[PDB]
Amino acid sequence: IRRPMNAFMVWAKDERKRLAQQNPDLHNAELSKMLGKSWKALTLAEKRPFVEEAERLRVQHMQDHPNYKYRPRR
DNA sequence: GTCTCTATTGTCCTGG
DNA sequence: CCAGGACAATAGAGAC
Repeated sequence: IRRPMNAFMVWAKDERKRLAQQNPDLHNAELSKMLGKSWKALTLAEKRPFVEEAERLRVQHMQDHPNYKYRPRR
């Protein structure tokens, strides 16, 4: 079972694809640095619809898998 | 040609 | 309790 996407991941999910099109040149690491930078520049109001999407997902996740404990490793 | 790393934020879990 | 990890998506770039 894979963890549900947080706000960033949801926004990033598309934006990276976006950034990769406008910049096929740039490596992915760099894409990650840029997404990071412009997330922080995104206002909370701006981020809202994404938080809201990340929640629909978290809820939906809850339905699909009731017995899910997040289990990391070491 | 086939693995591993990369770098980000947010959210959860777990060793002192 | 709390500071430091895990792992969510992602696909091309280096290593061998």
